[PDB]
Amino acid sequence: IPQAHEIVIPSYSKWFNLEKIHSIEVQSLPEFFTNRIPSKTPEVYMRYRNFMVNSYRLNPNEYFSVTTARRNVSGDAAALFRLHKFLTKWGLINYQVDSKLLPKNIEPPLTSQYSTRHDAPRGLFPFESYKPSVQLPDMAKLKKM
Amino acid sequence: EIPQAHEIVIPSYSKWFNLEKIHSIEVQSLPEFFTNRIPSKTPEVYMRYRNFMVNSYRLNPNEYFSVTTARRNVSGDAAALFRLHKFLTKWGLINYQ
Amino acid sequence: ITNTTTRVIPQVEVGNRKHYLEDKLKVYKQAMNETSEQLVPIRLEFDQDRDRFFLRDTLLWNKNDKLIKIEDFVDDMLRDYRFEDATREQHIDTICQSIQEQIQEFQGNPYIELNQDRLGGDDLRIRIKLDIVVGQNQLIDQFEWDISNSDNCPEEFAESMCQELELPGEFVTAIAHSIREQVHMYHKSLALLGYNFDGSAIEDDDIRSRMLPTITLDDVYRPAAESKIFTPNLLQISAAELERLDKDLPDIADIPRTFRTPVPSTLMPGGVDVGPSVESYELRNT
Amino acid sequence: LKKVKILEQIDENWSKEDLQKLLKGIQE
Amino acid sequence: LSTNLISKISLLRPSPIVTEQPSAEIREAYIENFAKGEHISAIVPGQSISGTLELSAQFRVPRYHSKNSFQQALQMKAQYYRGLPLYEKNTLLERLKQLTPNEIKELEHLHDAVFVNTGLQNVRKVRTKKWKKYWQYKAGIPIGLKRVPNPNFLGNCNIKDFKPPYI
Amino acid sequence: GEINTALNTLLVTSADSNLKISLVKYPELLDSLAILGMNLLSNLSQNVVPYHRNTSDYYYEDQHDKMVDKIFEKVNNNSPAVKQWDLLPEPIRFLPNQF
Repeated sequence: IPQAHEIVIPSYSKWFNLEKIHSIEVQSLPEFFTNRIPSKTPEVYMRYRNFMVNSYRLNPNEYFSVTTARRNVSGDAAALFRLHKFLTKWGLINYQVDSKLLPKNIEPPLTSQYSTRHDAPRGLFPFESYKPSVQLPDMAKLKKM
Repeated sequence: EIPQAHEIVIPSYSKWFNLEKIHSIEVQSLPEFFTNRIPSKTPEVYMRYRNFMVNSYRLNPNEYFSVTTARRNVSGDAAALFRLHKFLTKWGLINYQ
Repeated sequence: ITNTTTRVIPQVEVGNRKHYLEDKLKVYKQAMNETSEQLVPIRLEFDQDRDRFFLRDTLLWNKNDKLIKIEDFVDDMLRDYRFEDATREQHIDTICQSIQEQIQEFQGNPYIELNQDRLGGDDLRIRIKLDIVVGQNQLIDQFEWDISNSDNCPEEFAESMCQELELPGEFVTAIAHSIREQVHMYHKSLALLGYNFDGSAIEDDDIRSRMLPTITLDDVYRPAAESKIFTPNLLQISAAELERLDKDLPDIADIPRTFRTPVPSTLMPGGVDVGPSVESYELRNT
Repeated sequence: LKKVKILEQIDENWSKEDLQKLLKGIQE
Repeated sequence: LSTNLISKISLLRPSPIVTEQPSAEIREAYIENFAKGEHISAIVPGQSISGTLELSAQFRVPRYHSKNSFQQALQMKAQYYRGLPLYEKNTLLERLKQLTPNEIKELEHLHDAVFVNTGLQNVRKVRTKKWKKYWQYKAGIPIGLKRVPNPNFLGNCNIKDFKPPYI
Repeated sequence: GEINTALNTLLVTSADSNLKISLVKYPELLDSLAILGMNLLSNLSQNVVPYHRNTSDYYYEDQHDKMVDKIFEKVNNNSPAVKQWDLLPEPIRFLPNQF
């Protein structure tokens, strides 16, 4: 009945359940599961997961940022950043976004393919005389005689 | 990509300096990036800082690439960045011309 | 120049500074006894009154670093700011004593790092506000930051934010310095009131009102009018506002801004373009 | 005759076409 | 000269983008007095690019609820335009006849998270297009590619190419 | 070559008795001489040949995700230690060859 779109998950992340917590996430992100902090519960972690992934899936060619997250979900920013890195490593979010549209560092560009000359000191190279003769010697007189 | 718009000269004893490669003199001169004691000083961090400083000098070689701009543009403590910048300018390679 | 009358020239300097000669034994004596780092946020503010320089630069510094003499680093910094050689009646000693005081007050990451480390930390989420001016742009943004977690990396979050906003790079080293500043000025106010950092029992009135309440199931989405504060705004300001900003127990209510005097650098965003040019000219005219 | 078979130096880093282009380039 | 030899003879031998202070005399007078430690009359910012990243004076969190559609629900116990594709009239209406006001607060924030992500993506693209022209301008390249030259000029080195003796 | 042409240009100047080599103006030349003489004494008693080795001569040319990268070696097919070294080697005694 409702509209549907196309989503592409890589093959090694098929284990992801939108309504269940996987065993990978309890050994990757152990801060939500100590059952001692009341602000990091295993039921409020699903409210982060189903707000990151289920908002990225509505338009998969837009890079899901992290400033779009902590504007809304009102959690700790470092926990949302770690969860945003965890969901990007397994390719759940930010997968069908085209490369070169991903955010890149503002840095001076690469000077790797530059040609450099060298200041060599005075006595490094020897004095060279006797220009070598590239031309082959001719033996016409020897074979003529 | 930016085309080469300047003449670049490093001294002959700095022939070993090659990007994307870490020479033995860089290990024996700055050992704190290669003894795995602090997780914020890895050789990837060292390669990032060194490539940043060398790429940033070679855009305008007539300018003295100060320590303070390198400190203001990459995130790290001032002591290690100062030591890496003084090691780099010790071997030519930056502020040579 | 080598083609000369055979003198001995020891260490022809680049610019006006002698080359830094290392020790190479204290470097190995320090790099092998290298347990922790303990970065220190350092703030430098000076005015035209009571001082002559302005020098609004902010930097991190390793507290466990015993290699670099601090007066040598300050003397290198003043030469990098193109101060002329009368730079001792506008003392390097004043800046050196300010930096010497600011690393002595740094009590370190407390028992959240020293004695115990609960994996995941505590509920101590603080309201970080920042206000950064670079060139004619002003970044104003607030968020929440768990001060009770040891594996919270400020630099890895600052690079993440400047990745999304495409910020030049002064914001990379200003956001992380602001995090390191405000987290330390909350940790110091906690440690001076005897907090006993393992059992929480916060028990105060100025703090426990700055701390944020526990996120419930319902409060996992913030209200819409409350959302418009927690969003990064990069405002543009003109010359009048830029001139207005040019003049105007730790106090956790006075959160300072990060204006910086520009370094005399050609390429880098955030610095004035004085000095040697991009083109290589000399202009001998007739 | 005892001819020098120069194109039998085809060790895996180089190849016969590489040696041929090398000789033709040095002659060029 | 014979064509049996002519084919073999050549065979055997083949032979408004920056925001600095554009006056190049106030920047120098600023540093000439800055080394003394004095302010000046005019202002000088650091160099940058133009453009403002202005959020929250832009796309807001939408208002899908009424003025009392939550407290009354509390009493009764209850292709793309910007980032979302335009739905048909009949298909979306039965979809919004399915949902509950426990999920309206979810839907508002989901659509705001789409809007802010698109409004950051396009500005990020424009910002990369500006920085790629900043770095070319600050390095002597013009765009999009009696003077006396210094030794750090492209082609005016002092280290002349020494030739080998066989050449 | 950079070592030998430095050594010869030091030997000509130091024996000249008109050109002074003062270490007040530069005290790190002597440390380079002494560390070079240390490292040449080291590989002479062990008969190691420097300056023309067939080794690569280059070192390692190339968080909360290190456990994720550990199990990434599990669900794709579906902590390094510290180092210790010194600046200078053994004086030449306390070597197994030297008794």
